[PDB]
Amino acid sequence: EIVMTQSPATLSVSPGERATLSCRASRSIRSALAWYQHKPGQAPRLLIFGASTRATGIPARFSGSGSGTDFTLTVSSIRSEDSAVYYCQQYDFWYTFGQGTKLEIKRTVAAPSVFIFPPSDEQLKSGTASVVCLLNNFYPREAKVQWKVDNALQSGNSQESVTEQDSKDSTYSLSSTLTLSKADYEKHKVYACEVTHQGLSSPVTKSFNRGE
Amino acid sequence: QVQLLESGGGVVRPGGSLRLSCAASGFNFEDFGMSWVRQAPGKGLEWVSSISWNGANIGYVDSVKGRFTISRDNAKNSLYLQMNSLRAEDTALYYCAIDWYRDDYYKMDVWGKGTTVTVSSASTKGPSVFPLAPSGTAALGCLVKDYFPEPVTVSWNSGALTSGVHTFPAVLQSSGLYSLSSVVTVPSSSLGTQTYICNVNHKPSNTKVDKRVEPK
Ligand SMILES: OC[C@H]1O[C@H](OC[C@H]2O[C@@H](O[C@@H]3[C@@H](O[C@H]4[C@H](O)[C@@H](OC[C@H]5O[C@H](O)[C@@H](O)[C@@H]5O)O[C@@H]4CO[C@H]4O[C@H](CO)[C@@H](O)[C@@H]4O[C@@H]4O[C@H](CO)[C@@H](O)[C@@H]4O)O[C@H](CO)[C@H]3O)[C@@H](O)[C@@H]2O)[C@@H](O)[C@@H](O)[C@@H]1O
Repeated sequence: EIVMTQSPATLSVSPGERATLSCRASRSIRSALAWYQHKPGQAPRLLIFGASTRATGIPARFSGSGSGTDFTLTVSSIRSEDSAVYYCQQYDFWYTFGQGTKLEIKRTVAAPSVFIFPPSDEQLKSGTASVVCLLNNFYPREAKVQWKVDNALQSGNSQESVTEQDSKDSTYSLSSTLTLSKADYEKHKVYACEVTHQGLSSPVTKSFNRGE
Repeated sequence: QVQLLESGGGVVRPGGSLRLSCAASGFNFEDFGMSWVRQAPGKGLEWVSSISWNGANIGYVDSVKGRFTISRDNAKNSLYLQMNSLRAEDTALYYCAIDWYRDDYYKMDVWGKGTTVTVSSASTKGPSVFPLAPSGTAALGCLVKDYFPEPVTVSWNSGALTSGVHTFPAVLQSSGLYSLSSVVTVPSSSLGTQTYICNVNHKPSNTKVDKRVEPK
């Protein structure tokens, strides 16, 4: 089978600049090479076919070229909406996608807005308490979250989740969920969420008192 | 509104079988070759199978030869994929797509939304939905906890509310069940005059929940 090798794996590029993506075929695919944009949550979108021909409605800032085994796609005047995974696909002999290039839009540093949510009374009826800490609209993606219960640092009882890069403002959001039994939850008063990020002067703490 | 609509996904034990279907509308289905393309969790797009417009040329990726069978019914405007001897690597979202117009030219610019195949011994469980209650800008949300399998869809005010919404990717809990949150930031002044309802749908278990999120 034909192996399609893409490079680089990842790419972080600021708006207005241009980035070049490379695709290599293990043997000649002549000109039957296509490029796809795949935004998370949507179907793949054809950008280029025939190595260098733009599909319907694709603007001129998408430029593809190549022949045989070596191909490029150059994306100029990059916009926040370009945050996506880009795939090549040979269609000379059936079809093979490359492993994809994930393009992140490098924007300016933005600090997290932090919110904490106590467990709902409804959930407490089930015997579990989920304390959720929200970090909203920050960049870059790297952020640290520490849980402190009655000034005791928590470890091993939380899980994080990060959204895909926002297509309009290029930020990320992160949730950390502290999960405790109803009994363990009801033995302590202060539940705190401490957030460290490059855009904050010192770490930020949001807390609540159980019952207030 | 050319449209491709996949259906038939679900949970099937390893070694089992499933039949996927794709209903086309808005074009001459008999004029186009069709392909199945899948995306396994945490992986890229992988072409699976193709049948030409007239059934004269049929292809499969090597790993599904002898297990999958593609077919079409032009009278029903439908494409099918019979998936036998399911493996863990078959767990994926399955898209149908046109590929060629006849034997004339590659087109491949019409795709469906995908249907999910989960290869597992585990049982289907629907989610519980709890509110994330608010306290210039306020944040509120919904906690969708303890469901299987993926995925869950969340909207706000039946899709009217979209600005400021963040639905997080699910997290696999140690219990084997998935959990996620969906949040939105809103003006504080609107907290009492505006209603906020998240709409959670988990098709595999026929769970539809509409949760009001009010200040406590
Ligand atoms: O290194 C070995 C060589 O591998 C490749 O060639 C292998 C041999 O295949 C032929 O040449 C290629 C020609 O293949 C087409 C054929 O028309 C058709 O018949 C093939 C079967 O016979 C062989 O025993 C098996 O390979 C096959 O099972 O199938 C292939 C592929 O056809 C589909 O692929 C593209 C996708 O865009 C499209 O043309 C066809 O798709 C299907 O058809 C309809 C549209 O008509 C679509 O709806 C549907 O997807 O096609 C190539 C010209 O581009 C030839 O390469 C023999 O000539 C080879 O010996 C190849 O990589 C070669 O360069 C290598 O040397």
